[PDB]
Amino acid sequence: TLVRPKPLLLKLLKSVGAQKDTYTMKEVLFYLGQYIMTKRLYDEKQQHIVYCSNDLLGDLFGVPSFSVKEHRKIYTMIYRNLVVV
Amino acid sequence: ATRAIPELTKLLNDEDQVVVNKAAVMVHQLSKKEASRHAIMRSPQMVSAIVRTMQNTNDVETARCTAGTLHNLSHHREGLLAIFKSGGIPALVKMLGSPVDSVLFYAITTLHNLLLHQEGAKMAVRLAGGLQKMVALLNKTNVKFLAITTDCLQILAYGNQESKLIILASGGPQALVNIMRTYTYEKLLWTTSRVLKVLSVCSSNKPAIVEAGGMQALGLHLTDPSQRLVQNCLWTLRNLSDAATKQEGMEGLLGTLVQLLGSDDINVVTCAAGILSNLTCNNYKNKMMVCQVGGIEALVRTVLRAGDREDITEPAICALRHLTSRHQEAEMAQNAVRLHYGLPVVVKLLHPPSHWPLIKATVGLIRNLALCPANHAPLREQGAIPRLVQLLVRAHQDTQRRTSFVEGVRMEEIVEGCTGALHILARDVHNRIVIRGLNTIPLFVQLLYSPIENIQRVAAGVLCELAQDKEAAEAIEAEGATAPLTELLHSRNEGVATYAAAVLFRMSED
Amino acid sequence: CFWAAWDCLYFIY
Ligand SMILES: *CC(=O)Nc1ccc(NC(=O)C*)cc1
Repeated sequence: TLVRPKPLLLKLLKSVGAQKDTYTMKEVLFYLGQYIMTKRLYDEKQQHIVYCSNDLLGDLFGVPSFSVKEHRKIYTMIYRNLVVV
Repeated sequence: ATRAIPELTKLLNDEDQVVVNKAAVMVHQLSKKEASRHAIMRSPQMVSAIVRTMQNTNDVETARCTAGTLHNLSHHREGLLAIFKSGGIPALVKMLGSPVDSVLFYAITTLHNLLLHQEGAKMAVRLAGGLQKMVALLNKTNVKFLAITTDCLQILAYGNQESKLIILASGGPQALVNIMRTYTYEKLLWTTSRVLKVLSVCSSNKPAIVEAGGMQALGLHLTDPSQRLVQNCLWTLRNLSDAATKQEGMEGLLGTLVQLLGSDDINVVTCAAGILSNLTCNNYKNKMMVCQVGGIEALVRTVLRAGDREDITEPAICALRHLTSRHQEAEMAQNAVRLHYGLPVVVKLLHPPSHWPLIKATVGLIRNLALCPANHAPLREQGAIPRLVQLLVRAHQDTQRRTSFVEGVRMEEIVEGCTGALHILARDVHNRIVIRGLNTIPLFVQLLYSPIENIQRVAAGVLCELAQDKEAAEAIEAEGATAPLTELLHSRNEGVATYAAAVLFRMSED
Repeated sequence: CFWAAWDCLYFIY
């Protein structure tokens, strides 16, 4: 499966340092998990919560704080800022 | 009257091989009349010399007159026993080697009549050199001659696996294919196909016919008018498609079986979807060609107009399962079932009076139909969740009779498929309320103890698809799941080290 | 616990 993200999302991948313009869902779920962990967005008390009040994720996704394993929501929140190919 | 046979007897045994030619020149001549024909048959001393002159001559007119005389006796009854009691069978088959056309039409016919209108010959020919010489003479330029030759192969290989093996080692299948692929005579093609069927059922010749190119050649005559030839080709491929998964050339063969699904012969469709059910189990590009010839619309229509007849729906559902799973055209094949109105009928096959072997294939089709999210809602509307749970309930409340097949279904497979289908359906949030509302969670936990590594893969997987909602999460963490899942994180397959841990990640965390 | 999280996240893809 190959997808081409929308440029308002590419900034996130280009921040950790993406080079391609299209990625597999493995790579998008990899570069994104690197951002949250680099920029430190988890709650280190209990780490299954991700915060993004005034962050790029808070603009891309739309929810100020989402859990790690809500699955389908995360799968679909990504699935609006890409055009599949 | 007799009174002339000993006069006619010794002259053929004359050591002068020129008078013998001048002796048998009139015996074939005198055997034409029905009158004098009875005189030769009544004398085994006369026939016992014609047999010897056949297997022991260097001339041509002698062999034609001798074997020609034996043909004139085959039409009459007691003229066959004399050929059989004078030991003619080992001699006639011998003349199936000496190269001459004028004797073969007299020899292969005299053997053909002996194979039918007299018993015992079907065994003596197998012993005395038959099937060898017959298969070896399949390359003759004549066609009607081969209609008799191939028919003798059907009589001898009929139900006798000794003979069936014999034709195999002679390079049999490779030669029989070149007869269907080439000639155009209906009677020969009907016989050659009638031979390949009684060669298909024996699981030794099955790959050899495919290896030579039997499938691709037998599909050429699927459009011929005579239905006695058409259904014999389909009957062959149905038994012969078990070992044809790994070769090409069937491009036109698949663009013909689809049109046969819209036929008024019920026995033709049954022998047509069972072929596609087998010719799509592992091949990648085969599924493409079916989708590319409109295989979905023509196959979905078949399940509708076939009714509760499971014998038609069983291969048809398997065929749809293959076209919708693991290949390039998956997103479309999962969609064309909905656009051609195939979703409601598939859910109806879940309910009775459908037997279990069909249901086993249908509950496995649902997990493929639910991959494309455009089918999550129509399945819920057709009552898929409350029915899949019902089958899942009895399947567990039947294999739980451990306190103690035939139907053909190992009851651990229904649990393996239903909990595998729900794992895919549990993606739409509305399904997660129905599956939760049906009081099913305390049942998946009991399944989590099944020593089957496929039950744990989907049971601990469908619970992962239910772990999103907290309304169900902290409910699962109460009815078990805390301890049995604790040491599912060291099972061998990496499909269970995860999943089973993916459930624990959301439960008793914060 | 976050490193052991996003791996099981991208398991159902
Ligand atoms: C797949 C999965 O969920 N693995 C997992 C997640 C969390 C923990 N939590 C902690 O270690 C605190 C273990 C395994």
